[PDB]
Amino acid sequence: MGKCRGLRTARKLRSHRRDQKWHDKQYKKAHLGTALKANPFGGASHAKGIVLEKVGVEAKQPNSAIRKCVRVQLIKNGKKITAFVPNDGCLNFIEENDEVLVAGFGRKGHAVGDIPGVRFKVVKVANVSLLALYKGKKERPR
Amino acid sequence: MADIQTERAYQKQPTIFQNKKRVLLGETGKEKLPRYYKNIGLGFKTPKEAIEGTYIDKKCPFTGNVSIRGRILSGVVTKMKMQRTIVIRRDYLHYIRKYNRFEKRHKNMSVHLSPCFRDVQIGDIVTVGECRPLSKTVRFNVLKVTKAAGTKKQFQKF
Amino acid sequence: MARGPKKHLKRVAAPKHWMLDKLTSVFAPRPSTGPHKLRECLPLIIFLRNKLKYALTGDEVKKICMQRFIKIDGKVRADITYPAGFMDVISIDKTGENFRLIYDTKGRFAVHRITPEEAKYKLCKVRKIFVGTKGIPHLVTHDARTIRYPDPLIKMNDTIQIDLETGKITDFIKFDTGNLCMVTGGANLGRIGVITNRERHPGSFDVVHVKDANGNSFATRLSNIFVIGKGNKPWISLPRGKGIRLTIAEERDKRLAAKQSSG
Amino acid sequence: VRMNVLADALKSINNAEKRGKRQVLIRPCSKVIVRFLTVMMKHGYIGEFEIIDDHRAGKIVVNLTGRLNKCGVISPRFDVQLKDLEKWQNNLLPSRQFGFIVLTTSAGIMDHEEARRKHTGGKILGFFF
RNA sequence: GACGACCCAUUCGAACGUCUGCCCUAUCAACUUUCGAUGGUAGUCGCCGUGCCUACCAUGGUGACCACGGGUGACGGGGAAUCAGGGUUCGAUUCCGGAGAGGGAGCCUGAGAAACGGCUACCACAUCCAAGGAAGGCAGCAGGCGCGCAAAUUACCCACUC
RNA sequence: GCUGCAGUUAAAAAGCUCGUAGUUGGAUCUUGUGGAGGGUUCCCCGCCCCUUGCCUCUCGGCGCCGGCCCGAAGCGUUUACUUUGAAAAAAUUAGAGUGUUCAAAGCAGGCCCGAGCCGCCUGGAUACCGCAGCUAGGAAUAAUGGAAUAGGACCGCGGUUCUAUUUUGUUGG
Repeated sequence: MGKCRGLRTARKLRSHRRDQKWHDKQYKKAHLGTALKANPFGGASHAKGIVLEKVGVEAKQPNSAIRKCVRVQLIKNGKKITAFVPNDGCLNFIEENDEVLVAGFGRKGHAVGDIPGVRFKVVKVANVSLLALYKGKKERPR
Repeated sequence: MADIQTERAYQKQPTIFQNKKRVLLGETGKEKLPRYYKNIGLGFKTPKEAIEGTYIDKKCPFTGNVSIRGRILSGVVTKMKMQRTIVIRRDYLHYIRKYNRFEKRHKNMSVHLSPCFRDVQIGDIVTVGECRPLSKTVRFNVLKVTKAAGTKKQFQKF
Repeated sequence: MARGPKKHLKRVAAPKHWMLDKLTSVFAPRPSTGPHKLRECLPLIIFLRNKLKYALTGDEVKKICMQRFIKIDGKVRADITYPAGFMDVISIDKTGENFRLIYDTKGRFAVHRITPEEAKYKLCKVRKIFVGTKGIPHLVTHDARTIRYPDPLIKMNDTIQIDLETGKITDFIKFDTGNLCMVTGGANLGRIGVITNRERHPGSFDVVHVKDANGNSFATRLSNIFVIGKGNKPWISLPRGKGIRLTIAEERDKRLAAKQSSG
Repeated sequence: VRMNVLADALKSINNAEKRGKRQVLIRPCSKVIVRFLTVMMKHGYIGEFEIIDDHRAGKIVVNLTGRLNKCGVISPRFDVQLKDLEKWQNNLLPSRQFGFIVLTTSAGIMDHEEARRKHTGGKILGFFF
């Protein structure tokens, strides 16, 4: 309680709630829209780009590994993202200065696992999925 | 009051004529005015002041031309200083289904005041009625004024 | 789109009491302009292939109307979307049959066949009295006929029997309590009962109570009341159910009581 | 102050019943409080009560048993419309088999089981069980 | 029988007007007025009512019960998804209403249009030409280019429904 | 977080007080008895003073024997509230009916006869539809409210001032 409970206090309630909703964390990203503007995506699930150069990222402690990322610039916003390559040895199935299709990690703007600075992964290298390259259901077209 | 002409154009009642026809004290009457009035109908009362009085106005419904038909509403005076009109207010309560509380909202509207009524003051109750447009912000006219129904303006000790 | 009047009418905004389907195409007939109100009409073609099933396609109905077997109010009509409404008589003279358009107790235009004797007149409401030039009075009716020189004692909300051939009314009723009435508009429809009471207000509508002989009281606006004959004495042959109107519980009970749904 | 008279009365009888007191002192009396306690007595949750008279606002003394459990006030006073009734009756009663939300109608003050048989809604006052 | 025409009524509407109902923002608190703001008197104009417009005259109108200003990945509603009760989010899209045909403006004909599968001009585009001139508007059905994460056949036919 | 959150120390009460708007606001102005519906008092007519508060009447029905009685007409200071009516486009939703071969759907369909039945029966319900506006009933609750250096009441009268056209067949005085 600690609040008015008149029968004519609809205004003082409905204007108060509309204000104290802005302090909520979820709401403040959704409704200012600065989230979208800042994102390298337009708010689309995927996006398409062109590879710039392979890189390797050294994982945050205590784990030690090299995580074989790429760096890609996008078509639809012309700006750059550092993107993970999943499975094993799929670095080889990516070849520089071609198109790729990117996709978010699965934690909505926040780095996943022990790798820092990488919020994206890669799905298609030339209309052929990393899954099908790895399994052998399709082959890289050269 | 005896003179009500002051305009560029002559002020008169339409639907009245002035004769030159003979009388034994002529020419040609004894004030040259047979007064015009009409009833509103509906069950609202005609005032004495109109039938007695002398004024030229066309936006009043007692002497002028304008019908009252459709809605009927009330209000209260809040302000006036305008020429042959006033401002009034309508307090009411708006409900919200998300809560179960009410809250206050008001609108203000102007409405034309007859030269017949000459006893109005701020805070007097008023009743009004729907009409065809008369002006940009006038859609109504007064039909009746009433006061001494809540906080009197006078007291008896005579 | 609003640079002029529309001419199509859909099926899914069509007035619902013509009992249309929705797996035939987008359009529905549309009543053409005429004497009865668009909502209150039953277009011709719906009586002739969506009721009695003489025809099976709309082109077939056009082939009936062209040979001129159809009449309405003793004159010949030949449209497929003529707008006939309440209290008219259709007359097919190639079958020897005559119909009447009247309201069912569930509020939809039924098939009410009648004697040729009854089919020589209809009941018409008075709506307006209007003095024309040179001091002649007039009537105006809901079927929109102007009958000149009426005797002065007939007033509005009365009803008059009209001879289809000649105009020139045969009888009339003067509207009052204790006269038998049918409802024609409003949320009540087709109910029959005596007038019982009226109520007047100054402008903004007024209502008219009704009570029937089965002990139910209901009310309706003034302009949805229609007189059918003197108290407990109809001057028309009424369709079955007699405007009493049951509830759904009782109506269910009848079907399972006779245990009948075929014969 | 004391903006709600009914609200201050019932809290006393609540506190008192917990300790086990079988006589109390409630002030100020109002006619509204009398008809309240009348309904609470008929059903048998409380016993006979004595109105002391002054020339101020009166004082009341009550005889009660351990049968009462909790009587509440509902502030502000909402409306009920005999379909809103059921929504209320769920929330304020621990059971479907006992307890009585009270209210006032144009047909006078009464419990909800009775109000439904008069076929009239009204303004709700409190509850008890 | 067919046709035409005048006026009144009727039907289909149309147009103005009443009351009530609307998403975010105060790091938007005063705004509006002779480039009419509010009102009065007379006139002009218009299908009619009306500062719609003009002359003369008055000095008002609105606001902390949120005006005014700004924002909206806002066409509105009938509805849709989830849900014990109370809610929250969505609604470009088959019904109903509105607005618009590259952007602007003007206009003819007609009962009805500020029409664009009508016209006239500018601005932005783009085509043919003997270089003198001429012609154009797929947010109609298919189809193509471009854009992008993202979306079909240059098919058959008036038999049904109208 | 209205239903339904929290503020000593976990995030958190303005240093303190005054103050207009807003919100909220004490008590106070009526109970018993026969008939009728349900118990063993208690919840449509009346009675103590009241009982749907009054009259005044006059025009158009009901009466009873010129004379008399009672329904409709103004309304009970105003609202909210509550209860009933009127009024609401369809599709969708809830929901009645029907063996789509079952279902999603759909609005249909069902009966007896060789060839004589040249026909018969029946459906296409119903609910809800925020607000705001219209109608009637209730009168507790909450606002608002009647004469206080009077005016309320009765065909009580005066003085003063103004005035109606209806009828004496018509028109003037």
